[PDB]
Amino acid sequence: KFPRVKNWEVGSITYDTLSAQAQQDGPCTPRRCLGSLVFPAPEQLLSQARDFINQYYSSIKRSGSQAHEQRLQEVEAEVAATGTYQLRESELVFGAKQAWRNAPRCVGRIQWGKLQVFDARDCRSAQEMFTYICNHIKYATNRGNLRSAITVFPQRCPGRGDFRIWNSQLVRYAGYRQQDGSVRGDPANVEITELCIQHGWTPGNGRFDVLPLLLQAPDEPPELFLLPPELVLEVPLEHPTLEWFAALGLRWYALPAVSNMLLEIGGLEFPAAPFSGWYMSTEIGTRNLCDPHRYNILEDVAVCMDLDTRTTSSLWKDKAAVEINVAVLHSYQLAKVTIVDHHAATASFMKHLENEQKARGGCPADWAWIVPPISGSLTPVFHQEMVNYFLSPAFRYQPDPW
Amino acid sequence: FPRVKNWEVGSITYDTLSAQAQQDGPCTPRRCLGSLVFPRKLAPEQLLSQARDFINQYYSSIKRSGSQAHEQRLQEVEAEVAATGTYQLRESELVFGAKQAWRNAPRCVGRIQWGKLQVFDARDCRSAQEMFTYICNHIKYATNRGNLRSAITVFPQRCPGRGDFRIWNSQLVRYAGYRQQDGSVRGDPANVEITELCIQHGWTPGNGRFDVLPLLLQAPDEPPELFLLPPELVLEVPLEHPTLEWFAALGLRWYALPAVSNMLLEIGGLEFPAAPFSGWYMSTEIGTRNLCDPHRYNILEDVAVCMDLDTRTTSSLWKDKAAVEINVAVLHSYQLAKVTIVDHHAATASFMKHLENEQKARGGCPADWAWIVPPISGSLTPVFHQEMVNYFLSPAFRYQPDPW
Ligand code: HEM
Ligand code: HEM
Ligand SMILES: Cc1cc(N)nc(CCc2cc(F)cc(CC[C@@H]3C[C@H](F)CN3)c2)c1
Ligand SMILES: Cc1cc(N)nc(CCc2cc(F)cc(CC[C@@H]3C[C@H](F)CN3)c2)c1
Ligand SMILES: Cc1cc(N)nc(CCc2cc(F)cc(CC[C@@H]3C[C@H](F)CN3)c2)c1
Ligand SMILES: C[C@H](O)[C@H](O)[C@H]1CNc2nc(N)[nH]c(=O)c2N1
Ligand SMILES: [Cl-]
Ligand SMILES: [Cl-]
Ligand SMILES: [Cl-]
Ligand SMILES: [Gd]
Ligand SMILES: [Zn+2]
Ligand SMILES: [Zn+2]
Ligand SMILES: [Zn+2]
Repeated sequence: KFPRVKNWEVGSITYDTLSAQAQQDGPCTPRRCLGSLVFPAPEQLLSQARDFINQYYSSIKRSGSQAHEQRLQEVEAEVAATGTYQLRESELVFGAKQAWRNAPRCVGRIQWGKLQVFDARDCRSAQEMFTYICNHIKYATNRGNLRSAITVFPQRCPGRGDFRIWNSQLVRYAGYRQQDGSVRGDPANVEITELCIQHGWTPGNGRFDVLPLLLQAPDEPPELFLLPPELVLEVPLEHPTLEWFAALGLRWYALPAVSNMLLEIGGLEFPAAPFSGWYMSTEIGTRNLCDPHRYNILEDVAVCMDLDTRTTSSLWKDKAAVEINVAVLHSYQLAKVTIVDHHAATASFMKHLENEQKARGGCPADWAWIVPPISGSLTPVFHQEMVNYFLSPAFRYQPDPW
Repeated sequence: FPRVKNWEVGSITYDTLSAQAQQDGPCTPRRCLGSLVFPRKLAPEQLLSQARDFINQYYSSIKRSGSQAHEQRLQEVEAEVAATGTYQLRESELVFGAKQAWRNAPRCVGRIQWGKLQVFDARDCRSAQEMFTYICNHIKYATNRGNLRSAITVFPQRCPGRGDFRIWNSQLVRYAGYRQQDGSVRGDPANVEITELCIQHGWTPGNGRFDVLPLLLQAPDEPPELFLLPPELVLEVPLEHPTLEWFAALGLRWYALPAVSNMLLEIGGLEFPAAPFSGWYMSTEIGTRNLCDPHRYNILEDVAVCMDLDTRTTSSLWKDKAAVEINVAVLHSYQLAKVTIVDHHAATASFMKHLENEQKARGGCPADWAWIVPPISGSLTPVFHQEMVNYFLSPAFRYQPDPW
């Protein structure tokens, strides 16, 4: 009574036995599938803890031993005395890697074991927080040879407010409302841009203005910090055989670093745990630049390419989009900044799926997000059936602190 | 009532129709199985309950619920089943149920046309040679010398005891696939099995990679006999590219008429195991799926070689470039031959229009995001950023076991 899982390109079949351990409930019922939706005490804290502790001791091939019963005994003791408990550093590193490994919308998970974990649980203020973040950005960027990392700030605890990063990513471009009712810059960042303005930030008027950080220390208003310009590596976009493309003035940043997700580890919650990797070329080329509700350059490129934009049957959109993706890959390589194309990315995810079936008996995966947004069926994940479910440790969405 | 958002426009609706879904799918709160190709996995009291539901909405959709012939039609079905254990549909109900089953098909992107469907009633047929006639009429009326017209031919329903009408081919028009001396295929690998059956039931195999298969038609209880489609009834399109003159020399073609012939049509608790339907192609079905899938004709690297694309590295996006040109060639060829076809941008925008229509008429529309989104340029279409609810409504097309 585990689902059978077939790859239709190759004929392979597997059964997802891991989905039986799913430690939460999604939005789907037997009546109706909702897989496509973007947004799907002392005693329950104990069972999440116990399960996580059991997980940690399995991966160190020491389950059911002395140390295991001891650590299980310590935790309930501490939840009795304090209502919560503290992770050992090795548990935190393991918990943070498992969270990534468990993330169903991440096609990058072949890398989940190479994860640099920064322990900032001793963080005291918004100023210390900022220093940790610049240290993350510096390490992760590594002058173009990008490295995966995560910085863990102190956990939610009774008595104190949360540490929160208000920015959805550490590096984002401003989006300014215009006189045409429009947006100058990035329309997805209009709200945080208006929050930065009303917290003292003096805005620019360009299209690639890097936003300041809004950092919230517990029970403190958010404080504004400017990223030093030398810290944010950017890549100017040019096309290898379309020379007028460099005159569009387009840039993107090197480091994708998600900063508004909640990391959950054995019942403990970390509302601030930014993590960073490296880009897959379609996130920039296809989503960031071509989404109509983003930078929306697709017609401008196609017009410049002297394509026939009157009729859809000329496939001008598909043609413009492909060259924009080509320009992004060429540009990042010319600048020596790590980037993976959607063909290499999805081929390695398939290797991740086979590695995960042998170790855990399955792999949580959200097909609508794993398949790339152009050339879907040209990649090997298209023809692969996938099972989506929530394991813990996990990264979860959380409401905006404003 | 699930909230459903469109993330490119920001608009919000609620799907009230979903709650009126009955036959449960494969998902649970514990795990989503939306990506599976086969969800459902394949005392006449329950015939009456499906029959009365079907008659009720038949009478709702024409304002004539409460008083009138609506009362009287409910009694006739009652008596019909109490007498015979089954029942027969009025020709208007059969027409209505076929349009509903198309309208309810969650994977169909071309449902804006759901109201314009020619329904040939083939229920009074009792012969495989007769089936061949009906199929050949359908193909002629559907093809229409290239000006394609949606159509379905409804063969007799499954009756309790005694056999079943069935079409063994997956579609009415299929190319052969010939195994070799190394296990590779000449022609269409998707059809290596049914080609094997045609050979063992009589067919002399053919030349190469675009041989139209013979039909395999099964009258109830009798074995499937072969039938040979007359070549002038099978309109094909030789694929050329407008500016890549060598593309014609590749010798690729495709047929005009996509006609599915292995699905079961369910109306009012009745089942029609043979009910072949047809429409016209969306261009990516041919160029991207049939020609470019690795387990299909797999021509992608051949086209890239001739375009002198850097096949040494994936980062050149050579697969994306070749695929777009193959889709361009399909579109150009079909238009030159004046065979109805629709590109995936025109189709998905027609579907968004369908969704709004269906919002106002029924409070939503069942849609399968995985299949509605085209297989190239997905996020460039307006359906990509549209959240969608998948559920099962009746009437419906359903998968069924293969007759072997
Ligand atoms: C280093 C290479 C990485 C690559 C190539 C990568 C790629 C991606 C992509 C492409 C997506 C979805 C966006 C899309 O569909 O276009 C995604 C989602 C995600 N990734 Fe990865 N990622 C990487 C590193 C990481 C790391 C280091 C973590 C956590 C420690 C992580 C956690 C996540 C999460 C939680 C999501 C879902 C985000 C959401 O739902 O908003 N990823 N990743
Ligand atoms: C009129 C033009 C039509 C177009 C453009 C069209 C397009 C499509 C497409 C693109 C798919 C999914 C296959 C893919 O995306 O590669 C599909 C599936 C489907 N269509 Fe439509 N179709 C049309 C007519 C019809 C008609 C007339 C019927 C029935 C009366 C129908 C019933 C279905 C069904 C049942 C499926 C699901 C097939 C399956 O699950 O195997 N379609 N259609
Ligand atoms: C570490 C990392 C590396 C990488 N290379 N890529 C990513 C994913 C970035 C990404 C992609 C998306 F497609 C959408 C988002 C945010 C959308 C979600 C949806 C909810 F609204 C909250 N934020 C973020 C993360
Ligand atoms: C009338 C019509 C028009 C059109 N334009 N397109 C179609 C769909 C053709 C099609 C496309 C697919 F992508 C897959 C299938 C069959 C899939 C499942 C797998 C099972 F084996 C049985 N059917 C059929 C039908
Ligand atoms: C149906 C669907 C499928 C899919 N595969 N993908 C999407 C887009 C998901 C997405 C990606 C993003 F990158 C950003 C958003 C908007 C969410 C944030 C949260 C705040 F509200 C501001 N916008 C949504 C939608
Ligand atoms: C595994 C995956 O769900 C399956 O291959 C589906 C995905 N979406 C599809 N979409 C279309 N249009 N046609 C298909 O055959 C498929 N196959
Ligand atoms: Cl991004
Ligand atoms: Cl112009
Ligand atoms: Cl087909
Ligand atoms: Gd040039
Ligand atoms: Zn589901
Ligand atoms: Zn998008
Ligand atoms: Zn395919």
